[PDB]
Amino acid sequence: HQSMLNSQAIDNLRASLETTNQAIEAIRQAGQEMILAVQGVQDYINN
Amino acid sequence: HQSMLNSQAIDNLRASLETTNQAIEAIRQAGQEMILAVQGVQDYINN
Amino acid sequence: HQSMLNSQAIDNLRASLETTNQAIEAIRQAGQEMILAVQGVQDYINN
Amino acid sequence: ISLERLDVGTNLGNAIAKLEDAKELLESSDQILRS
Amino acid sequence: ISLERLDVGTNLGNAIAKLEDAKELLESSDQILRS
Amino acid sequence: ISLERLDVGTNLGNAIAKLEDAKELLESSDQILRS
Ligand SMILES: [Ca+2]
Ligand SMILES: [Ca+2]
Ligand SMILES: [Ca+2]
Repeated sequence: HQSMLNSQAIDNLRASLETTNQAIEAIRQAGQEMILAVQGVQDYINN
Repeated sequence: HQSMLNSQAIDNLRASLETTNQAIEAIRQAGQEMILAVQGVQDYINN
Repeated sequence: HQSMLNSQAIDNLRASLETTNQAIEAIRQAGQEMILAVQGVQDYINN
Repeated sequence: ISLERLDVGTNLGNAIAKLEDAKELLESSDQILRS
Repeated sequence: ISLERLDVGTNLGNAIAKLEDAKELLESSDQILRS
Repeated sequence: ISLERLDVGTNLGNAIAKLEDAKELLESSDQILRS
């Protein structure tokens, strides 16, 4: 019994962490797009 | 014994992951504020 | 047996979460550097 | 006549969309954790 | 006379505060993991 | 003669490097999860 519940809870955590890692990747990509926007402001100013 | 220790360790991981998810949300909100700052620089330049 | 497999899987999750937390810290530091870049654009405009 | 205008709205809009995608994934993770 | 000045310091300051909030939450998560 | 130019390339380059460091750490985390 407790080892079965613990397996189930481990599966739960693994699914959550996989999902969390996808959230992080989305924020990382948002950051790349923000860097491109600031580069675009700099280029407009230097022209 | 080992199943009790494993339950305790699962509780530990769950608490950590919940906390990690709140950290991520704070960074996501920082990103929204950075987007607003870059929009404010663009508006100032177009005026 | 199942309690040993569950211990091993907990070790796996812990290693992943520790790694995930380092990824988050890197994104947090990227955000600090982006804030400094936007501050630099503002200072250049006010001069 | 179109005047020259600063428009970084594409990159900012892509960032806004990605931060919304992250919010939905965090909500899914937190759903899983509560359950 | 006040001259017009670019000031996005509110939004940048809000971002700085949120990134500090994230640092404290990451430290709490890492505390929990070490224990 | 050097003309005055806006250059926030240091901070933007540091951000780009940190986001690459994050990508490698996420890949390592996802490696561990798949295994
Ligand atoms: Ca979407
Ligand atoms: Ca605070
Ligand atoms: Ca590197």
